[PDB]
Amino acid sequence: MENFQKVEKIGEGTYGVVYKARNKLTGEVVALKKIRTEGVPSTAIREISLLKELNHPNIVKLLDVIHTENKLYLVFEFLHQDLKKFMDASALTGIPLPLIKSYLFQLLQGLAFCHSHRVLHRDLKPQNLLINTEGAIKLADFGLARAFGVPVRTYTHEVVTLWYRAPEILLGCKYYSTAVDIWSLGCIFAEMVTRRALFPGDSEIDQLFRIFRTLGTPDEVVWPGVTSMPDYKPSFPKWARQDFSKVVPPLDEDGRSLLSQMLHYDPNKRISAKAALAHPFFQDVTKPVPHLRL
Ligand SMILES: C=CCNc1nc(N)c(C(=O)c2cccc([N+](=O)[O-])c2)s1
Repeated sequence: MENFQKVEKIGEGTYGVVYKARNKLTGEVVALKKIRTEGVPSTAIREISLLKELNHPNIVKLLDVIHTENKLYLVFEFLHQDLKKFMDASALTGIPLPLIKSYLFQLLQGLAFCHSHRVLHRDLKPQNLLINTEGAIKLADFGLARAFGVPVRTYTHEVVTLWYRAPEILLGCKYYSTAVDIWSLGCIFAEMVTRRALFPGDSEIDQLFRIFRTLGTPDEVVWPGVTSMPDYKPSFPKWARQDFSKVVPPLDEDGRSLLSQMLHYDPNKRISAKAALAHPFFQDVTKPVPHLRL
């Protein structure tokens, strides 16, 4: 490219292909994301550009928004490995508890920061949580969903993971809140602990029913207004809530209580990132260094 040198394709992102690139004039290595047509919405460019101002140790920095030759690219700081790969790599022994606790703590800090700045992510998943050799973890892509109009599927004819989608989204609610990110993070927390996805749905209804079979089919008592959600159906099977100690064994009671507050059905009852940072679970949090194979 005119201003970069491709090092390799890193993967397929929500909004387009992502490459590990080298800046032609600086020599710096970055994550270059090509945004997948109409004419590159102007509202999106202005809105995304505002995100360049976000700076926090737990948020992947957006270095630039490049609009040239009528194509759009997002330039991000390049991190060492993603949480999906790290979890896969730690499958045999599992991620040590102190490291799980540290990552969760840092992710909540990133969420608290973004949410305090009126920015939501809406699509948190292991793939956009990036780690480095020093023990930090950062969230990438905050604010892109609101700015863009997340297409049903990628122009790559691939597949979109639904595993971390909040129930209000699955029920067709078109108004998002900070709670959708707490739900996703809760799902990720459970996955780090058990070494298996909490709700690995293969479709939206399967995703929804997997949640119902574990936490119980929601009703007006635990979630006022649920029966009026866009895609709610009175014909949904009525599953009883499962013993929560069966959900994420063998995590201790502080971890289980915090997780239960991150997974409340009613977005309004779901714990905020700020309040979660004060939960007793983090009383002994530290910052361990991960064993990363690059
Ligand atoms: C995976 C480690 C390489 N270093 C990276 N560094 C960054 N900043 C990456 C990303 O922001 C990212 C986020 C979601 C999906 C993909 N993606 O390529 O599909 C890439 S990836």
